Amino acid sequence: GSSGSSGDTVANASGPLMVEIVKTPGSALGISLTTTSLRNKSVITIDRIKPASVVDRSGALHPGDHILSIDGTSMEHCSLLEATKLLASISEKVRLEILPVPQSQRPLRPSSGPSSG
Repeated sequence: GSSGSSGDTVANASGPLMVEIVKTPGSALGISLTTTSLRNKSVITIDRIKPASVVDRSGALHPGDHILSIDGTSMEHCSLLEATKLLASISEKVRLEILPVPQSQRPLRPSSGPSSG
């Protein structure tokens, strides 16, 4: 009579936003992150994206977004090196968990308009 707890191992799917990006197989896009301070701890964010890339051409990530997690990696006690390593360790789609920001608050939103490129 000990241990147990049979329900779910962390499951919300409401707070953080999963910004997936269908990149090339074993290929690097060019995502640049930039960590900063606050008061007691720091936070990993996005510095800038690469031009003519899957993230830029698609418009998934953006400079300034607050990354909450990546591929199941909490961005509460991580660094720039660790985070950058996660983006490189991708098979096809990058599991980037970003906070609901005004710049991006949808995994698959419509894109209408004459020009787009």
